[PDB]
Amino acid sequence: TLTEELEKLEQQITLTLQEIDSNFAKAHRIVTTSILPLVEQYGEHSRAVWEATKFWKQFFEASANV
Amino acid sequence: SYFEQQRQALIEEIAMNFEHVLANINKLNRSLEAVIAVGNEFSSVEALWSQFENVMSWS
Repeated sequence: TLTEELEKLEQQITLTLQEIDSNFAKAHRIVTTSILPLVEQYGEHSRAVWEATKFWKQFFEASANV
Repeated sequence: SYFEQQRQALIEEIAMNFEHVLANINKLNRSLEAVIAVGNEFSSVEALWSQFENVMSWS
């Protein structure tokens, strides 16, 4: 009973450790999956928006510069 | 000198209408100057949209 529970909980600990590793790696996969290309696309479209603002900003600069 | 008397009276009549028109144009010229004085807000505005049309032939 004593050594029984010892080995049992020891195996539970090892299993739980492997489970933690699995969840951890799952989060790792999620980030490495497509989050980086997603934000790259976001920044790309944002860059396009800056090209949009590149025109009208000139007029505001002109207003400041008379 | 009858026609000379007519000449004198008629040149004076001409002078009357002449000066009359002078006074008219003077009050009018004041209106003109006032109009343009109110209208001089088109320097920077015109320059702004001049830059607009300039950048149309830029990109």
